[PDB]
Amino acid sequence: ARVTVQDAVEKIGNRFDLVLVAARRARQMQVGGKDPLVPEENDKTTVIALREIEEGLINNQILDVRERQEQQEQEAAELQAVTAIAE
Amino acid sequence: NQALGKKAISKMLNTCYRILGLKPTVIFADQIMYTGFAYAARSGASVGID
Repeated sequence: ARVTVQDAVEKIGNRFDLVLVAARRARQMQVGGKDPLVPEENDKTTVIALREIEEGLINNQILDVRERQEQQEQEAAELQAVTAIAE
Repeated sequence: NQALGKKAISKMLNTCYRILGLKPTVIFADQIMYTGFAYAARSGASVGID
């Protein structure tokens, strides 16, 4: 549950970066991207994103690291797939 | 421990905000409103021509 973002802002110390970060993470979890890191409690995706931010489980750095990992697994699978389609 | 008029209330809220922070102050404001309504009713303060 969520009523204030004071601690979330305490983590990402901007309240303007916080919105952009939470929107990124929430669009991830909303379109078929991912699954929450904090146990969802019948919360909507934005509030889940905030609850994750508060725990220090999400920030800009975390998201970029995760994204580059995703791209690299993408490269690995895609090269293997083209190789398979060859033979 | 005073007679707690309007100004005193507002500065009490301000001091709570400066000492504790946002969340406790918001809960505080809600509690103040509830309890102030409750005892305003209990009082039955009215106004008559006398």
